[PDB]
Amino acid sequence: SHMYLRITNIVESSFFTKFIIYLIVLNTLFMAMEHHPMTEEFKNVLAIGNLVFTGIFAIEIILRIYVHRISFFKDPWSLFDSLIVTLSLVELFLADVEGLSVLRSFRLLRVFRLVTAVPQMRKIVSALISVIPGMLSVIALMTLFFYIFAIMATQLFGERFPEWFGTLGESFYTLFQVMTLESWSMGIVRPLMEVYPYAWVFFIPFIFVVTFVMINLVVAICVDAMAILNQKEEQHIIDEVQSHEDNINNEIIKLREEIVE
Amino acid sequence: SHMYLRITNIVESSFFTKFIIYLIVLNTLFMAMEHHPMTEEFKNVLAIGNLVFTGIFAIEIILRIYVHRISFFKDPWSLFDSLIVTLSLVELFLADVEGLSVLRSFRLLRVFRLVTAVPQMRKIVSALISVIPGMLSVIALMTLFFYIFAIMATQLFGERFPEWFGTLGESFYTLFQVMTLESWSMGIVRPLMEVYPYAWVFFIPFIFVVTFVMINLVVAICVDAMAILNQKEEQHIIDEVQSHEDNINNEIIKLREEIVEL
Repeated sequence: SHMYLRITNIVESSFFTKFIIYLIVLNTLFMAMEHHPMTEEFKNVLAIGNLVFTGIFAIEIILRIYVHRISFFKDPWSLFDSLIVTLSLVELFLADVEGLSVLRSFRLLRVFRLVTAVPQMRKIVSALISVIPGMLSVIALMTLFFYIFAIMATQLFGERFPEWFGTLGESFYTLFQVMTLESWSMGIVRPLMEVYPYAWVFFIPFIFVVTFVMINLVVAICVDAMAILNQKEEQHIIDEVQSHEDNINNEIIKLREEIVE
Repeated sequence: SHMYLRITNIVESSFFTKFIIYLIVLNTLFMAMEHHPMTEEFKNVLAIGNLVFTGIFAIEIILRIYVHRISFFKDPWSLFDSLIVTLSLVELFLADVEGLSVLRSFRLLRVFRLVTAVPQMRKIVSALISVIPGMLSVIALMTLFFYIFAIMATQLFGERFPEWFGTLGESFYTLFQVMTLESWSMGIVRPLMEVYPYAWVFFIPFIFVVTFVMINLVVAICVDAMAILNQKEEQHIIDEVQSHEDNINNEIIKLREEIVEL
């Protein structure tokens, strides 16, 4: 009845969203302080207060899901929000067994709401993400190069040196260490060159290849930031050229009308 | 009368600005040539010299302020200079006590005038800082990312390892170490993989977040420079269009005068 109208104008009110933003900031400030060597009982009270906070989010998403049943599951930010609140609810009733603390690892996810609640942050995050579909090709190529050099390295240097290059699921990790140019000389290559004295032939071309890709992956973004200004400049030129086209045509019509007399 | 006139002559004189410049240079050299332990008495001599220098700037900060009354406080540079000289004279009153090592720092803070006094350096620094308004939103987003990952990182790795991640006031520092790529493998992550086997999942996407935003920040500055150059290139072409019209509209008027003959 009129209660539906009350929902319809208080749910979509600005004050409600503002109060939820203040409450999320208070959640993060409350959960913020925890020095680990503590041994004090308010830790338990922390979990107590955590319970209270969780309930509020639950009612909020119910009071968000009642308005839209169809349109709510487009606009994919609210889907991500519902997934976070859902996993926070799922941790609440069920504890872990032993040594499988994954469940507890879900209840730290609730920090990320600070991205998906403030609207200005959502706008600037969309403005950041808006470049990557015109850049996905180079990412696929660099992943392909990691796969190729990983399968070469894990069978060249695999009898000896088992912890770095032994399997494949850690040879990816060692090649990602060598990509960012951290300790590839005093900690990776020069101990290999005491056993396999031609190892540099594998790692010195690699430092070339990926780093070429990296600077090209910068320059593409620079081009994508300099397509817009050139289009606006083209439009500002076209406007004045059209105005000069508009200027002479009236006196062309004057030359037309000064024929009959 | 004569007095205010001659003060106005000496203040805006080009010799006096250069005199202040060479004074700050010589004070900076006089504090610069301190080889530290000295094994001698002459440090007292040096302290005597410091007294002299303070008094000179004291006279200078009286002298300017005799001229203007409102034209100074609508200038952030002379505010900054007056603040620095005031803090040094506050140190001149009180004592550098050994139980409180704060007050040496205000004495050392005198060096930053060597930027603000040279007008060319003021011009170049003001040319630098003209970019960062309008670049502030990305910096606010980066601060938000640090706060999120620090909260998320304290309560996972903080149970053991109490000196890299023991509280927020050092976990922030360790995440700033992992940001600028220095020793994140052989000093941070790989001695965490002896205990927690799945630690890489927290630190490898972090490198994919912050680094991305960083180069995006660089691209912002590049955009800005080209924009100013385009504000030249868009103008001049349009000006030639004006020179394209003013001739032809002359002879168009020639069609307006022949009709009386027709």
